[PDB]
Amino acid sequence: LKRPIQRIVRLSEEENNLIKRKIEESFFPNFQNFALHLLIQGEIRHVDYSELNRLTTEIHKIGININQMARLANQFHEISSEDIKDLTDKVQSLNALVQSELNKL
Amino acid sequence: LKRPIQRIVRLSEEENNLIKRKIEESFFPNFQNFALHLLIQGEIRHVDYSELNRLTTEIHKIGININQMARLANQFHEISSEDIKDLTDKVQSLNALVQSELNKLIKRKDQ
Repeated sequence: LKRPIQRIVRLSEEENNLIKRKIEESFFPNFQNFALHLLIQGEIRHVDYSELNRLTTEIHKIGININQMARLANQFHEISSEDIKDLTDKVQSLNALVQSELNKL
Repeated sequence: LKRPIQRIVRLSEEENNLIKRKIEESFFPNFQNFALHLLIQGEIRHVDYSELNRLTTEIHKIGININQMARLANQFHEISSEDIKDLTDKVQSLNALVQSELNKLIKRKDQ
């Protein structure tokens, strides 16, 4: 025999009905030929979001500044109106760093 | 019995050896889980959202710190109640951007 190896795929009733539609929408007449082609041609794709790593790292160091401001405000229980608008500026600068490093992509 | 239907695929030894190498290259343990996904979806895509969640988690942390600050600032009459508002708006205006603009990225990656 040309193909003596037999592999089984087990299916639910709905999964089987999906398979039937895919066969009909395919170029192939029957399951054997549909499945053979797709198992051989289907290529696994790996996808990650490492292109954001540069942006994540620049946000992070803004983070550590805002973080130490917060630790200090909490240990001295004081905050000034100058600290508030200074925060606001750091916030609108994060808004800039985000649109910028994301258009770059 | 969750899966009471079986379909059979016949292979040559060389086609079967090719499929084994593919199953090893995927995140699926065995032929069942590999075929089921590939025959119904038509592709296998392993997506790692790790770096994207590291981004949104950092933005979340900054938001916590800012809220701690704004809240405290309510204890001081010299700090305008409507200048704390102007800091809290710009944090939600940044969350908005981060979320939408990152969905535009997840679409340009699911293609």
